[PDB]
Amino acid sequence: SQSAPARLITRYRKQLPYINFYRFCQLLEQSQPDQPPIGSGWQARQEAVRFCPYPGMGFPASEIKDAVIPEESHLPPIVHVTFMGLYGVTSPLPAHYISDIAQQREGHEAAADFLDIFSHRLITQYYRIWRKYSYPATFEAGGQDKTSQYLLGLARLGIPGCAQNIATPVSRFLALLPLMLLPGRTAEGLTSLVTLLAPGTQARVWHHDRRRIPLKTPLTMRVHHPVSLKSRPVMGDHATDVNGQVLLQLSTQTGSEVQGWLPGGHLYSDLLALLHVYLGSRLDVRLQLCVERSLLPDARLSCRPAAGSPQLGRTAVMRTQAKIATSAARVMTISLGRYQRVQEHYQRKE
Amino acid sequence: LTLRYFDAEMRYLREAGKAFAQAHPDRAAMLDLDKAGTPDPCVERLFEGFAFSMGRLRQKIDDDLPELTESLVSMLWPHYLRTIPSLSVVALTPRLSVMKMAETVPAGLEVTSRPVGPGNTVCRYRTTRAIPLNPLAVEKVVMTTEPDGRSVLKIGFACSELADWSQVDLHRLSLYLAAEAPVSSTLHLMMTKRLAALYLRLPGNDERIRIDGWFSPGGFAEEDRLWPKGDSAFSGYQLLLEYFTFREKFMFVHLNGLENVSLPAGISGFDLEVVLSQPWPADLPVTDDALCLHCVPVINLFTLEADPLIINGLESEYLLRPKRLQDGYTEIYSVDAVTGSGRTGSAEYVPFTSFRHRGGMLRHDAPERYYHTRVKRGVTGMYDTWLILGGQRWEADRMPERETLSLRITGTNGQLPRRALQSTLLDRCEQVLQAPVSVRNLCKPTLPVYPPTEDRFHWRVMSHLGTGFLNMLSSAEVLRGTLALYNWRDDELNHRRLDAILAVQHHRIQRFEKGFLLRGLDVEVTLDGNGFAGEGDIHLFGEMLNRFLALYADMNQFNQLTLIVQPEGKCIRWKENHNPRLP
Amino acid sequence: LTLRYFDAEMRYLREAGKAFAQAHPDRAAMLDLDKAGTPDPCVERLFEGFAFSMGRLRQKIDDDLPELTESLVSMLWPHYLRTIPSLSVVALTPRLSVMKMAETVPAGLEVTSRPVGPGNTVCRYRTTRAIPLNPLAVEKVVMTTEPDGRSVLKIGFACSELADWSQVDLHRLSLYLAAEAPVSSTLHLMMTKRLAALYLRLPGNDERIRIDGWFSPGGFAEEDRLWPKGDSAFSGYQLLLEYFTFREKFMFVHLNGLENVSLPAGISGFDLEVVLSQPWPADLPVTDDALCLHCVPVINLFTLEADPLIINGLESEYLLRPKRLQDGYTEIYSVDAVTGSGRTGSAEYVPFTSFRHRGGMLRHDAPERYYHTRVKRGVTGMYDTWLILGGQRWEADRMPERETLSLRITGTNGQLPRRALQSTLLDRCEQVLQAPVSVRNLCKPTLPVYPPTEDRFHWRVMSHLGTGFLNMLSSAEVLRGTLALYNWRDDELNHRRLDAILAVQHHRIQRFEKGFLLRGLDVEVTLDGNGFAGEGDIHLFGEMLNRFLALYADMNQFNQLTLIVQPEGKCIRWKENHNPRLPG
Amino acid sequence: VGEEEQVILSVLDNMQRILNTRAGSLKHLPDYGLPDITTILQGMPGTAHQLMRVLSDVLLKYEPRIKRVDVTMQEQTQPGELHYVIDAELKDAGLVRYGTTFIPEGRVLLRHLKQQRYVQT
Repeated sequence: SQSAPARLITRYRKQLPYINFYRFCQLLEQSQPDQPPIGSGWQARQEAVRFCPYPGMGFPASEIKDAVIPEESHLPPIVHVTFMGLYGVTSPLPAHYISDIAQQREGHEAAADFLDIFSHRLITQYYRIWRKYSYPATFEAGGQDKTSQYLLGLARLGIPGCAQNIATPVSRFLALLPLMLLPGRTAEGLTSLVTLLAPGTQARVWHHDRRRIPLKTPLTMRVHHPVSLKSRPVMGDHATDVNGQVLLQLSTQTGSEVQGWLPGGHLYSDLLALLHVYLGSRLDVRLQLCVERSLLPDARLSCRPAAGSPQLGRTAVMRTQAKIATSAARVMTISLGRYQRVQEHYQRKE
Repeated sequence: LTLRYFDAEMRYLREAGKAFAQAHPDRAAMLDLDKAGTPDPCVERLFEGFAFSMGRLRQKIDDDLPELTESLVSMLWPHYLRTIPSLSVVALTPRLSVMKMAETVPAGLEVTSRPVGPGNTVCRYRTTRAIPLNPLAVEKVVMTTEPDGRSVLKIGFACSELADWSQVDLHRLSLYLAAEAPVSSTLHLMMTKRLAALYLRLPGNDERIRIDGWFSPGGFAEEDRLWPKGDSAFSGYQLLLEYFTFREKFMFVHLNGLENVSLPAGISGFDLEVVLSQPWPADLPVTDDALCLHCVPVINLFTLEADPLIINGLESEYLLRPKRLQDGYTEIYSVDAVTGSGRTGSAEYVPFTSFRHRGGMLRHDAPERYYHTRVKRGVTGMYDTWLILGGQRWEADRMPERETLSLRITGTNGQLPRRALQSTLLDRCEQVLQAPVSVRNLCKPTLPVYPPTEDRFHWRVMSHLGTGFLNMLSSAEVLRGTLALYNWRDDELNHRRLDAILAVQHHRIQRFEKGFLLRGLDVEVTLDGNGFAGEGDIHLFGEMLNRFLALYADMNQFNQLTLIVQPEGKCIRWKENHNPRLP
Repeated sequence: LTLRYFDAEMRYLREAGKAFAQAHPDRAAMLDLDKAGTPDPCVERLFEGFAFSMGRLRQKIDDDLPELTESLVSMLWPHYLRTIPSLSVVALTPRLSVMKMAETVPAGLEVTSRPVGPGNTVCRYRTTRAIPLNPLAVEKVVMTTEPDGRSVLKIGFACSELADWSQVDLHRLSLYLAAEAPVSSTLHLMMTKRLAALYLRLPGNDERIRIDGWFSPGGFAEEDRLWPKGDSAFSGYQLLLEYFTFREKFMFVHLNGLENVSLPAGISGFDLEVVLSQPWPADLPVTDDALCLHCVPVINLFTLEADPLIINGLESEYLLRPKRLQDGYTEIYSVDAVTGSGRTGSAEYVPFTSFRHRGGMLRHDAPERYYHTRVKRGVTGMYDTWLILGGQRWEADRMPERETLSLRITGTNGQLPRRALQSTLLDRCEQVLQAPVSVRNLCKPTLPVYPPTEDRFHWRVMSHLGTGFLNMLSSAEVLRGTLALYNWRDDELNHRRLDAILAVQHHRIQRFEKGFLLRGLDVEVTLDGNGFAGEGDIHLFGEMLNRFLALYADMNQFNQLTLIVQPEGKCIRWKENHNPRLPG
Repeated sequence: VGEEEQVILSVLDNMQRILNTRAGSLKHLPDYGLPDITTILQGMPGTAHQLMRVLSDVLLKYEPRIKRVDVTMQEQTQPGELHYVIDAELKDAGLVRYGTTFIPEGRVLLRHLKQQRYVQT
């Protein structure tokens, strides 16, 4: 752009004798990042790019102290550091091209532009290795889940192609990466799942609960004569299934976080980070908070009725101090059903 | 392509110079060259070629970055798949003077001594697990409808009056469906009609043959894109993939002991009445080329063992041998596998085990004379590979005095298309072929085929795949993947096959003695590409054994597939797939 | 050097001569190399050797980053490019005259140190670790042999406020001792087999407590050898031996009894405490190797300090050495905390792993923050010298020489002579500590553990650990999937301890108290192998106590641990009170 | 013979550069150049023969454009002091497409270059 020398070399022209080129060419792409002249498409179309006046220097890395940018011939790069910069330069010129320049004379000053056509395109990709291609520590590449670094060093957890149904898009690996890797596990990681997403919030997990109904279609409290069997089922009409509906409580103190844990705030964040990320169909997670006396509205109109079920919070009209309580429930993170029906056909005779 | 990145730079240099010799100050001298005109071999050949190497190699590496840690599918090992030979078709075999005989045919029959080509040679190649045969072949295969209108088939009255069938034991005599399955409902119906068989009634009037033990028919192995789907469903293949056609499970086809209520002169009946309740379409014709007796597959696997010209120095020898550097083998022939060597100095120096055998930490707990194989690619223009390989502790001892190291080297050959082979029998077994054997070469062979390495996605997308990670999947996640990754002969027929799929969702099964967090899923779709109820069961059948495998890292996982046949249909298959414990 | 440089050139010469020329007949229909011949000028000779000399250095830079990105991305799951400091157990003794409400306030401490090498001295990290009380006394105990193999201690002291000071913290004084290798582990093995302690009272000085309402057990292990692997199955935010060490987290058998002493009156404490079930084996010396108060072993941590220096350009690399690093401090630790005085934001710093997404996707009020370093060598005399690089859209444009910059960093010291010394000088821990103390360097300081994983082929297995699934099937896994973390020290003792035979998997159902079906599994590990270690009875006990805590592998599992020896007489089970609230 | 002049000029420049580069001098290519030790100049070993071969070899390796080649050395003992010049006469043919020389017929043009060798003090 016109703006890139106009931002860099016209304003901040005091560090050019002591500038790092790796720093410099980074700040070039940060200078025009929106539709950048993307350096990967260099393999056909350096025409209409207008890159920096680096070539002709013969420099090693971060040696760029010379800095001359014209404005007129529709291209910045016109640099020939003469008698220095012998970057691989070994021998004199051959016979026919000296006769083309006649005779290694001041016409070489208009010939080095052609002659440096290779060293133009080489130090491009030499930089491209160092900063974007295979170095970047996932810290220079530093993208917004776009970089091939992220897609390589993230897919080992096992999310390629699965961009379906992820509302807050896949970026919160950054804590969960070792913890999502040990298989069939665990209990501890859910506390980290809280600690990332909101500070100051403390929690404990109880391993089992008295889960109830599931209502069964044969009632069987009348005996059979023809087919009456015993072994396991001792019950009446409702059953309790303990077996994997683990239970969580939370501990905050700041009403911002408390109204950050309203239905509306950050409650939907954990609801996403479970049901497609870490648990899926293993379990069901029951939620609860225990806080102080009341932070409560009134019974008015259309849509904020439910803190789940419970509603209180105007009976305190009198007392000057308070007490703690438990807050409410939030439902299991579930995914279930029956689809409808019964079938017609069969598998195989072997 | 190698020519692709070549063609990038061939554009690039000219588009550089057209901006230069126009107005830019190298037109002080080279405008005098291009007005006079310089498409020179002096300048334009060599200098473009000089830029072309760097526009090839560094460009091609940095475009893709084929990192080293992508070589760990090696320790997962299905990955011998990356060079699949030509599917030589099922071969055929006639009678040989049927009189009191029972054939006994070992495998390893080299065939096709005839088909040399223009720049092509004769290809010798092997069979896989040849079968003792029994001399009889009925020659009329006729659809016949009943007075009650039910299309039935023909009797076994071929060679019963000539041979000692009391001496010949008839159990499980297979037959792969012949060239009427090109009507691509023939193998569909005729197999799925045998999902609904009834018994048999034959008139022969020859008190010779009273057996049981009805066989597996077949004819799946025509296909080879449905086939790798059934391949990785038995991770457990680790030795059986080494000739790689695995005819041990036979692609399950059963009919049980089918009882001949055999009848006297004139009376008969070979019913399959349950599917035969719906007999053939009028556009399903009959043809006397459902002739299927001795259909045995061969693959394009050639053999040799080159000269031990080894070793001096270090591991960098990679076996360019004059049997392969023989010219007709130079041009096309390559190497598939390298087995069984390391017999120099003593009888046991560095056997070919330790390249794969070690799979963990106690490397210092390892005795000496051990091994590793590394690999490469080869020549630009072909799929060639080269194998720098060496020892583990004796090269750390540095004595190149080990010479008589053996070689067991298998390989195959490339070609050019528009081939059509020349079928002959090359070799005959001793004292068994009373008369010789003709070869019919039932269909056309396929090509060599190679996996997609052309994508960091489509390379690492399998590196995920083989896990217990299926926790939520939908129909976008399946049709996109990785069913495409098992499809390397990628046809528009195949494109019509995969793209049927529409809707996938999960629900949760809860029958119990005790709790049983269980589940089971549902998908089946449109009636066109994989639309025959034969192939609607067959391509289904390759899928189910995949779907059973990835089941659980915890016992709360449980799969059963119901499947909605057409937009108007219904089907379930499975039985509940209770894996034994898999943490 | 120049050989593989020249090897690159001569590879490329033959490549571009024949493999890149003659293998393209369709582009031999567009470019010829051979039949055109050489040009007249010296124009081929320069440009082949120029273009290929460029690919030389490009080859060489390509031969760098597989040693770098592989070294870095494999630091994200595991955290094992570190080192370990040295350590040895601390013992302290206050003045007995100052016992009058001698409640230990273990907040701010020191270590004691020693001149070493070129006059170098030590500053180990102190413990701030909790000690509730100093004791009354430990006495010169005698393992008093009895009709049932019993062998008693003796403790007791009275100059103080023991109706009120013991009223503070007798209660869960989960307070141990330590001893030697065949010796203490034997007493662990009896801690699972203690009888009623029928005569339960300390002798000598119960004039002033007069009340025994509280019961206080003990328990301890050698916290150097095994405990890294138990301190290796956890999350990604904890210090190596600064989390696990000072945290009361360990699996210690603090078996606590309740029995009233039966004694003659006038005996201020009866001298049996030690009722047991087993014959105490002989060929074992008896002594007072039983210390009441002695704090945990602790390591080197300095608190390194320097000047914040802000230059635009310094952010790319700067690789600073602080002041006293140059004064002979041979090592630092990684970067602890960065702050400073900025302009818009006064100070904003977030570590790069825990980045809370301005550049990610949470996008609310947690700004652009970089904090990231390497440890990359190039060092004249060591193998690590590097300082950070972190830089994004902050204000280095208008303030190139000013930013929020103020740091925190600790350190250690590596290049040191092999001297096993006493922690003698700098006894000035005692400054909070209204009573002065005594200082006992109790055991040998170790060596700093920095031979990590050395060659690359092992990090392949370290990456295999994920997809190659859990080492809990067939015991080829538990052979292999056992870390070489023990092999970092390379005790051949431990190398013989890895003689593990086939684990056999089962499952079951346990009925609960309140009558519910609960899932159980059943591993069946077989030891098989005698001359496992010194004592099977010692080692398998102290070894199962390790290995069962490393059995966190699901959430709704009642555990399973049944150790089966070779059929040499017995089979040892393990189970705990795994409850809807808490595991046992 | 403008093309011939261009080829002779090209060869002269190339020859001068190679002569200047002493054989060992160029680090990148130790092979490049001609061995022309001062000692050879000081005194005559029958140097003409060996020098001719050395030159021929370098030319063959270094300049592929030349086809027909003939090198003759005339040693002038008469020169003394920093002198004792060697006359190098190079007869040449151009392989190049024009190839205007004796063996490449092209136009028949035997190009030649004459140089004198000196010693470094």
